[PDB]
Amino acid sequence: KLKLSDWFNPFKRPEVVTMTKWKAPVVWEGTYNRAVLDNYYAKQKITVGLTVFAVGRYIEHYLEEFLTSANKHFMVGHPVIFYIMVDDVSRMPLIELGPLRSFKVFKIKPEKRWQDISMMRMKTIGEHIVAHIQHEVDFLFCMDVDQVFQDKFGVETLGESVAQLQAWWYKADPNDFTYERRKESAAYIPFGEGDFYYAGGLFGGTPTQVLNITQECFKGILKDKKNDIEAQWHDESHLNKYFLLNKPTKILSPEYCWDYHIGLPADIKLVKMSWQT
Ligand SMILES: O=c1ccn([C@@H]2O[C@H](COP(=O)(O)OP(=O)(O)O)[C@@H](O)[C@H]2O)c(=O)[nH]1
Ligand SMILES: [Mn+2]
Repeated sequence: KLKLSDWFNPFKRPEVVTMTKWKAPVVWEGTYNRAVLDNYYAKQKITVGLTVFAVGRYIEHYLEEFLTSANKHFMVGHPVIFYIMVDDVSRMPLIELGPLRSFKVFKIKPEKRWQDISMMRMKTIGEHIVAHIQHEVDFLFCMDVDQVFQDKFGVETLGESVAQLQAWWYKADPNDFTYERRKESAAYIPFGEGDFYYAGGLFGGTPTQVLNITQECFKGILKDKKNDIEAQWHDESHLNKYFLLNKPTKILSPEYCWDYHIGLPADIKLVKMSWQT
């Protein structure tokens, strides 16, 4: 019967925002107790999934590095299933997996625009959640293939609904975020409102919750297609709309998804994942 204080120490990081008004922890390096959590979740025999898509040139450029790194840093000490959606299985890189890692590969149709490739994920993930994932995992993360694990990315990140603070905006003012601002779009957020700017290529929660994230995001993607319109940052735009209405029970610091082009500020203590360079 886990308490927040059993594992979370917000005062270890006083220079940053460690909790939200709706009372969700923003998880920053130095704030979490991975050993206590590891013991608690292992006792419950939890299983964590991870979807990743790679279509076209993204297979040779990104997938090996994503999977190789995931194997060594993702939920170590816990059964993890990699869900790999590719258009061409014959180019799939062949990697040795360590203990408590397994996977299964699916063939997908390769969408024509790369914008649709990225946006179809929302449909595809939800179909998989219904078909199998709901039966297989207790928690699930969905991620861009053009990222790499740099260090441990563990059970401290688990919750009902998990969002990623986007690296370029965590410090910024809500009136400056790159939200979709055209009212003609489903992703629309008015000025004056919004809590954080979240990342498109990293989110998670229970299968139940991720089905809701994806279903609502794609409903708004479909609706935008029917008004001759396309959100600024596509699926990330709809994800931000969605998280404004349905607040995430957990937010991850930019340490969990850093862009090195920004440099390295004093805030970013130990990078767990960054963008492939
Ligand atoms: O040709 C493509 C285009 C996109 N993607 C997938 O769609 C995601 C989102 O695209 P991208 O990373 O290019 O978004 P960006 O990070 O540039 O905003 C990628 O991470 C891939 O998983 C892909 O596999 N092949
Ligand atoms: Mn990406």
